[PDB]
Amino acid sequence: MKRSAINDILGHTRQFFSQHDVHLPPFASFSPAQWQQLDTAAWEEVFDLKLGWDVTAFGRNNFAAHGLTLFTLRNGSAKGMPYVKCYAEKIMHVRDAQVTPMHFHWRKREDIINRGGGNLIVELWNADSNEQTADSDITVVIDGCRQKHTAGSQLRLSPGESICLPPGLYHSFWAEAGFGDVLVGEVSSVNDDDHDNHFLQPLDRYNLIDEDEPAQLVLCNEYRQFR
Amino acid sequence: MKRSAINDILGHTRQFFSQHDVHLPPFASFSPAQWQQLDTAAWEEVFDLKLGWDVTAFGRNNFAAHGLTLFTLRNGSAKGMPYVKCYAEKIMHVRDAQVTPMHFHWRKREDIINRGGGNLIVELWNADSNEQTADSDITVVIDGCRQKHTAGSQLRLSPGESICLPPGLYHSFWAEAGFGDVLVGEVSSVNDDDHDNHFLQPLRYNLIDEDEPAQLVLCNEYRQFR
Ligand SMILES: OC[C@H]1O[C@](O)(CO)[C@@H](O)[C@@H]1O
Ligand SMILES: OC[C@H]1O[C@](O)(CO)[C@@H](O)[C@@H]1O
Ligand SMILES: [Mn+2]
Ligand SMILES: [Mn+2]
Repeated sequence: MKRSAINDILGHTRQFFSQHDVHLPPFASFSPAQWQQLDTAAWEEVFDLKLGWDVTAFGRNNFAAHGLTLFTLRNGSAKGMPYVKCYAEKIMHVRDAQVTPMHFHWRKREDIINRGGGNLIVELWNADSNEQTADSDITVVIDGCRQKHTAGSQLRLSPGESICLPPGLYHSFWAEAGFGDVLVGEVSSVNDDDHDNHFLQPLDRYNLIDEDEPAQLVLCNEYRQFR
Repeated sequence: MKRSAINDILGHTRQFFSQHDVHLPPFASFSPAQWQQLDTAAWEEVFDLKLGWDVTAFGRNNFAAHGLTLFTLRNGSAKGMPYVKCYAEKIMHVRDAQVTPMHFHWRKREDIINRGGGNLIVELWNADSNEQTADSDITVVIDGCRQKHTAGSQLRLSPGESICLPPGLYHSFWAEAGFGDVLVGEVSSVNDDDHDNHFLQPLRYNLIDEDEPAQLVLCNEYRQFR
């Protein structure tokens, strides 16, 4: 991905968030220059837990088809130390027909929430012992309602609705094509994108960046030179 | 507390949520009749974990001065079983200058989030050995920024901002007078209002006068529906 495309994607996403009356903490708008002037001792949690912006094309080269834009609002340490918080929250922008590829988490339990806009389609499979998709029925809770469904069921979450995905449950999601971008909330146990994502297909969760123009914002995986 | 006032409060809060592009799950709008027709086996989690509406005057007689309106969206079991989820989420309506009294939690750690509207003022004190307010400095993290402040500090959360409150940290909050109602988010570890709230001034309870039919069911009155 080009830095220019990342600037453009983030600019559009901030607008989409504003459109839905979503408000972000001040650090969401810090320029790289502003990050450079911070007291690094006070901001360790941001750097350590990778709070902030995340843009990915999932190791492929068509963001519009396979991609996700996220902001990590809060989090705890993967092991529990030194940040004891057991919970994390993200706010995300899923563009019309944009797909997050099939994956499960080893540890993280997450509630994926349609906070507004279009319709979020979520496809679910149990994992078998080979870590492939199994043919067994899935059992999930959608807003406190427990239900069983066929392997590979595609479930529609309308605005307001949420599904709890336990660890080991394979999920893929997209904004239903033509029904508009979706504002997705995720409230979960601690998030660890370095180690806690198992994609059905082998793929890189972060992208390398073609620095073709100056960065307007800093991504959550690139703080290292600001700490 | 009159059901008519509860009906009204909830009606206004639903509009406020809607004006802030907040969308609630289907069960947020179930009438008592609809609750009566649910498959009780499929909905146990709602009942057991007290998901849904909560309206409180904190056992006092002036909702406008001391009160809160909440909707518990998700939760887990106080003791980790049988609902293993470690996290909870509420969305709340804090009316202009309406106060939530000083309290701490034994167990719950919570991020209090200004999701929109006016400004939220949060007052903070460490709890003493005797569960009184201590004079020690407080150490808090506001959106990943760690800072130390004096006992009893009043901190302003503008829309977008959030503060993490560890267990045992006394807190009280209100919408800054004149800046308007605040939409408050709460993302936390498991919520248990039955056992996990210690108010500085102990709470003393209201019952509901059913002067009109209830439009909605509160999270503390599921008893009849399971
Ligand atoms: O790529 C894995 C990504 O998918 C999510 O779990 C959403 O299901 C994100 O929180 C995570 O960063
Ligand atoms: O009743 C005590 C109330 O105070 C809060 O913790 C807000 O800080 C609510 O989550 C809880 O219901
Ligand atoms: Mn996931
Ligand atoms: Mn509290």
